[PDB]
Amino acid sequence: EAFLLFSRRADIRRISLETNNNNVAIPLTGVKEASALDFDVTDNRIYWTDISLKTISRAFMNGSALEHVVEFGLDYPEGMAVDWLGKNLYWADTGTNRIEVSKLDGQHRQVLVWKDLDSPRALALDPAEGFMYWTEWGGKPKIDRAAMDGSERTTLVPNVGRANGLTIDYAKRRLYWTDLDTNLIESSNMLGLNREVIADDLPHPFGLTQYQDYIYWTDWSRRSIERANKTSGQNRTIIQGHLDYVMDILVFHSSRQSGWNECASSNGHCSHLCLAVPVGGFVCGCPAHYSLNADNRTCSAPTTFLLFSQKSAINRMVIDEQQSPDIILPIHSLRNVRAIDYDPLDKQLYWIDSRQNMIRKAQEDGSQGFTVVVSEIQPYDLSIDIYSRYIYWTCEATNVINVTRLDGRSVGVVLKGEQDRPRAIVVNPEKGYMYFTNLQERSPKIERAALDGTEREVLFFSGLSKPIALALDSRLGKLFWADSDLRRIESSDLSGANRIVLEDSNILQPVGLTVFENWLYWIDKQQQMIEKIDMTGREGRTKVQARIAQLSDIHAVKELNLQEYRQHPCAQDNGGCSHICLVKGDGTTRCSCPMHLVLLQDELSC
Amino acid sequence: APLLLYANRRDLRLVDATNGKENATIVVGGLEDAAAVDFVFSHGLIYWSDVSEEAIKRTEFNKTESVQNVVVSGLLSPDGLACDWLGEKLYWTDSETNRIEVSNLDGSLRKVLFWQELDQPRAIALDPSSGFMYWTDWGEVPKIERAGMDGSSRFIIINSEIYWPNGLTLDYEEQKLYWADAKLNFIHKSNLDGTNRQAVVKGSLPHPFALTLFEDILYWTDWSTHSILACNKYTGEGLREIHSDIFSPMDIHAFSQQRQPNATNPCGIDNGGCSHLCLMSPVKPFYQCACPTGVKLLENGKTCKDGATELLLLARRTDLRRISLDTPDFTDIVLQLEDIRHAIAIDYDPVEGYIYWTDDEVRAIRRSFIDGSGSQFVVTAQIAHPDGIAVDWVARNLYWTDTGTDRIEVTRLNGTMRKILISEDLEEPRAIVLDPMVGYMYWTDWGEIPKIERAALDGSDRVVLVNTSLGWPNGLALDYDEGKIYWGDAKTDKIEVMNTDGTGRRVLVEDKIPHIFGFTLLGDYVYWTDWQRRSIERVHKRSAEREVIIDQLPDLMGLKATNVHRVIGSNPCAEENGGCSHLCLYRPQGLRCACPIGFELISDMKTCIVP
Amino acid sequence: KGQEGSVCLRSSDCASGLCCARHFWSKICKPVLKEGQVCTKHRRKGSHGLEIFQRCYCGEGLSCRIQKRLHTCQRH
Ligand SMILES: *[C@@H]1O[C@H](CO[C@@H]2O[C@@H](C)[C@@H](O)[C@@H](O)[C@@H]2O)[C@@H](O[C@@H]2O[C@H](CO)[C@@H](O)[C@H](O)[C@H]2NC(C)=O)[C@H](O)[C@H]1NC(C)=O
Ligand SMILES: *[C@@H]1O[C@H](CO)[C@@H](O[C@@H]2O[C@H](CO)[C@@H](O)[C@H](O)[C@H]2NC(C)=O)[C@H](O)[C@H]1NC(C)=O
Ligand SMILES: *[C@@H]1O[C@H](CO)[C@@H](O[C@@H]2O[C@H](CO)[C@@H](O)[C@H](O)[C@H]2NC(C)=O)[C@H](O)[C@H]1NC(C)=O
Ligand SMILES: *[C@@H]1O[C@H](CO)[C@@H](O[C@@H]2O[C@H](CO)[C@@H](O)[C@H](O)[C@H]2NC(C)=O)[C@H](O)[C@H]1NC(C)=O
Ligand SMILES: *[C@@H]1O[C@H](CO)[C@@H](O[C@@H]2O[C@H](CO)[C@@H](O)[C@H](O)[C@H]2NC(C)=O)[C@H](O)[C@H]1NC(C)=O
Ligand SMILES: *[C@@H]1O[C@H](CO)[C@@H](O)[C@H](O)[C@H]1NC(C)=O
Ligand SMILES: *[C@@H]1O[C@H](CO)[C@@H](O)[C@H](O)[C@H]1NC(C)=O
Ligand SMILES: *[C@@H]1O[C@H](CO)[C@@H](O)[C@H](O)[C@H]1NC(C)=O
Repeated sequence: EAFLLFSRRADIRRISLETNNNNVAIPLTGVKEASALDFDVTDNRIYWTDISLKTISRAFMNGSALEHVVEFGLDYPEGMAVDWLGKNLYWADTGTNRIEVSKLDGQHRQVLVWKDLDSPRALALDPAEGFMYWTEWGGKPKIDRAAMDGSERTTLVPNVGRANGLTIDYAKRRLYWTDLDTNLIESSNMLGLNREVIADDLPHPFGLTQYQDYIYWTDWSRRSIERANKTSGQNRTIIQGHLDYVMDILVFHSSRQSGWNECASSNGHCSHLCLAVPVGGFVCGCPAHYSLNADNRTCSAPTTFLLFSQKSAINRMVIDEQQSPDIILPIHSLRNVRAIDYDPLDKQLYWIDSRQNMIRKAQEDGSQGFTVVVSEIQPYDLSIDIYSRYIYWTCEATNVINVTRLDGRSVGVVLKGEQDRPRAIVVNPEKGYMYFTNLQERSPKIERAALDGTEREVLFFSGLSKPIALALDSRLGKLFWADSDLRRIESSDLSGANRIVLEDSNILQPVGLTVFENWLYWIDKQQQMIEKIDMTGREGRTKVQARIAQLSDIHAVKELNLQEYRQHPCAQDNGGCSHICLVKGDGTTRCSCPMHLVLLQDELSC
Repeated sequence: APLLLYANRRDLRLVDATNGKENATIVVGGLEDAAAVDFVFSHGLIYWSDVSEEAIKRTEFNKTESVQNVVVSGLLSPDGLACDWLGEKLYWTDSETNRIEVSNLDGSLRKVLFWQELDQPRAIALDPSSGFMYWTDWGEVPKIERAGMDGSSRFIIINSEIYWPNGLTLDYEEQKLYWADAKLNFIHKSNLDGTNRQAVVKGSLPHPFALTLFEDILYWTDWSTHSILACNKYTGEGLREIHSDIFSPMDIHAFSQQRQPNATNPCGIDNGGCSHLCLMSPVKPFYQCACPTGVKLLENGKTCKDGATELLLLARRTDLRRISLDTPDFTDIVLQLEDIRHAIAIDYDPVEGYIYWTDDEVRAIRRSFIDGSGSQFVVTAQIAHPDGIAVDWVARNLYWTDTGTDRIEVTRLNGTMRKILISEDLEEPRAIVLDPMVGYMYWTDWGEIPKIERAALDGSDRVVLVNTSLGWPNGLALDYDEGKIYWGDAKTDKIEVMNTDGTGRRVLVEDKIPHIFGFTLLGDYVYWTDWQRRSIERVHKRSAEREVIIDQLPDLMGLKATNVHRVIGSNPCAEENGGCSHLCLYRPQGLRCACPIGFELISDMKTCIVP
Repeated sequence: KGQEGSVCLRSSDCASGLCCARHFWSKICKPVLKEGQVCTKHRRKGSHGLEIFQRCYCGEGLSCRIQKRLHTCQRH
């Protein structure tokens, strides 16, 4: 039999179509604030969003198999729907202004709508036709429609208030919804036309659903679940009374999830996502930032992209003509990032946790996490030598430049001084040097040295107040730094000649630098922006993203040239050295050691 | 042979004989943290203060244990103490309550002299010969002060070359006063005016804690050196240290009948001076008339009124207190009682002088005679959170609300004849006020829809006075012969006013209001507690302007401003209880008789019996 | 100060063009309404207490009036 399911803050419950009949809660655990609700009858599963946990979860009707399907990059998942045919999960978020999709188990997440979105609320799917519908609650609320791949977006009904409980009467081709601003239940055909008012004398309608010849709705004022003639609006009865805060309601029956499409069969032979469309049956989709290969079936991950970290998150964003949305990387280990780097060789992400005081590692996937430095130790900044497989980092506690292998074992200190205080650091193993800021008391400076700590020299000691970030371009032999106090970005040759101010206007607090192709990207903590200038000066200063809170670091990742990589004398066997492998001006390699070791007669061992 | 007497934290001690054989005698002992001492020699009395016990005590010089508590309340750091051997009074400074007070030599008739512009008053010296007391307060701006021992002519004499101005002591032979200094390390000397400021031991050698003298010899303590010292009265010369290896010597005096020269008493044994207090004075009669704290003196003088007229009753978490409203001093709280756990609401009945109050851990209502063994219980059964109580002073019944059970209930003042008047499912009753004339009882209650209701004095004619723009309505006072009704609301943070029928409404002032809120009206003034419940404001209801009568008093819960004795209004219930055998409850139409639970009203409409 | 979406307690915790409005069971900073934008109009007094999706008021020199049925921010 068809029964009624509804979400209600701390719990999700089921009732029958009968008046005053039994009301039982689904045995779930750890539910804080359930809102959006859907189901999968064929799999006997329920899906719900929790706007307090900021997650989307699922489980069987027997409460078993409680799992979180989406737990990142959510603000207010007010809308959510199940595509029982292509086995996909759609949802909308009023806080992030995004309509997203993924497999029912959560993998291969992708953004479908991100531009011109103003609080998408309710979401209804029609996989049989290849259309999706949603309500929007902006300054100018409306009900839009689009292909289930996010294509062909258009407004179906413009003259409406905050609409909710958007539900489709599949058998009789109509749309029903409540209106929280005019307190009525309306209906229209699948084109937004033939718009009739089903019920108007309702005090506070909220939830809605339909089955057979009745519509069921909730009312916050009358604390109730009532039903009525779906065409007439009469023959009204109350199904349940004294129900406080009934968020979403739905009809759990097989007849609600019928129909068929090309996606239901072998997933359309799609490598990742199978997305139904009105014209053409279906289209293959890919995870965020992935490209659909020439075969129209398989996907390839992004090769080059840009990484920017905040306090609690590390994001990835691509540089497309399409302006593809940035996404939050699902690293569970993240808590308080202070700096980020990236190993292109093994394709893994490194960061510094300022609270747990460690340098952690993980792939963008979030898996294969591993701590490479733990403790006193207080890591400030890191720079990966991808050739010798080493991390050069600075300690805010012992004021030294420490270098550690990627696996966890130490190489040793390469720079320590009584009055020295190394902070920002960037290694240039292609030329054999490293660059860092030295925040000595009352006289800040930018220095260079060999990767072993020798050949120290001061590049700049004047025109500095808070050298806060470094970045270099090995190909063009350029150095870049940002000064928080002087509010400006400067550049120079690796030698230190040709010092030039790039930007010194409309900057407040630069804290990160990175070179991406011919552009210099930087982040402004206070302005909450990512901006870029053309290093060639041909094009002009450009805004990339605004309203990003708590920016900490930004980092460009280019595709590794494996062949060009192996040309480096330290690429394999580390140049036959035990510890540090330096590169002479003539492309030859010596061997050096940390502060506590000495080079032996082998001229290879320490 | 000058005997020296000195406090010592652990005991009081007498030493010197003729400065030989090291007979330091432990006069009193087993004290805890003694600071000041003094004596009245004639009567053989020794007083001291104890900073850990916050009491001042006295004993008999003779072989005896006899010790009597003298002040045991209202004290924090009594570090200066001076007995008046002539007018027979006791003076003492308190460096933390920043007050200066006096009493009889038994702690009685305790009057606060000064309390304004005092920063850490410590050392104190009396001149009963004249009517002059001297003391030193020091702080942001240090100074030595003179005034009459009566509270008059407060003069600042020495106010320069001082830092931590130290022990005071006067040469009656020379009409000069000496003082030391715990920082600038000198001894000085002047005439009894601010005049002729001469150095006796200038130069950084003396680090005196307490000065005394006896025949040309200045003695004093240096706690640091744990010693007693002495030198010429006229120059620094002679500076030997009397035998002294003493464990923290504090206050010290020359224990000699000569250091208190006797003479004619400005009041005789006749008159006894006045009715309560005869204090010495420079003023012509040479004596002056005083009442205890918070008590005003008649236009004739010499005769004190009876107690205070108005009175502001406090409820803190674990004590009750009363501030008088008859005098300017205010911050003279005074308290009482035992086993008070968590007091909430307070009220008072001027006719019998019982304070009534609620306690919501104990879950009971109780009454007392103020500073009286009044204390009996009243209700102890079926109570939750008595967040408000009202005395009906005419029908002689007690109303109280309850938050946990959402009820209003009435009993006779003695807690007999309990009867539930109102019991609402949603809203829950909080604060309550009465109008035994006109026969109305108004109350705030919280709930999903916080409102202010009203009814007759038996719950009968429920009218919802206020409904909208109220979050958590708190206090609720009543201006009677002006027909307005003042209240507060914690959520909205504004004190509003109203017509007695719910119409003249308006914000009076904005205010950050505590959830547990003390709030009462009496005579043009309103009193409430601040957000931090450590201070009380007095506000003009007709004039809007605020003022703070007392701070640094934490855990303030509920207030009641009230006349003592004075009563107003009436109705036929005052006539042998309306003719009702149990409960008589007044209404606008007319009184109705009621019954305790289980009883039955007979067709008399006057009588109850058990069926 | 608080940006759009940021958790707030009082409108003072929010930026210039924002107010502290409740969303579900906490409050976040929401933008003030501009001319033409749909604004809230409560029928019953109680419906105000029940609202969990609260809009901000209309901006400076704007009044929440009916269209000539929704209400939009219009100039006096
Ligand atoms: C809770 O239910 C799940 C899955 O639901 C089952 O299969 C549905 C299609 C429907 O027929 C429901 O009535 C069934 O309960 C159970 O998982 C299955 O368990 C069985 C037996 O162990 C196993 O053979 C299946 O492969 C499992 N999965 C599915 C999809 O069938 C699960 O056992 C139930 N939990 C409890 C505690 O009863
Ligand atoms: C530099 O980094 C290494 C780790 O990469 C740190 O070496 C640790 O030193 C402590 C002693 O202080 C040992 O107990 C640990 O076992 C070492 N860790 C490892 C993994 O070798 C070192 O402390 C860092 N700083 C300095 C100044 O050497
Ligand atoms: C103690 O002081 C009192 C008060 O001065 C003295 O009592 C009488 O004081 C009057 C006042 O001048 C004298 O005329 C009397 O002669 C005093 N009594 C008598 C008759 O001796 C008292 O004398 C003083 N005690 C002593 C002796 O020191
Ligand atoms: C308080 O209790 C006393 C006795 O403890 C009551 O005194 C009388 O009690 C009888 C018995 O009901 C009544 O008929 C009398 O009317 C009471 N006397 C008075 C003064 O009315 C008393 O009723 C209670 N409270 C009062 C009114 O004192
Ligand atoms: C508090 O709200 C209640 C219910 O809304 C008020 O009671 C009635 O309200 C309706 C309108 O909603 C009026 O038409 C009636 O006149 C009101 N009752 C009557 C007959 O007085 C109630 O008045 C409100 N409380 C107040 C008095 O502020
Ligand atoms: C609903 O209304 C239609 C016409 O308004 C009517 O034909 C139908 O019988 C009504 N109810 C049901 C149960 O179909
Ligand atoms: C619904 O109400 C109408 C009249 O309002 C009545 O004719 C009809 O029988 C009722 N129910 C159905 C199932 O049509
Ligand atoms: C991929 O799509 C294009 C455009 O529809 C088509 O021309 C091409 O044949 C497809 N490639 C396949 C199916 O291998």
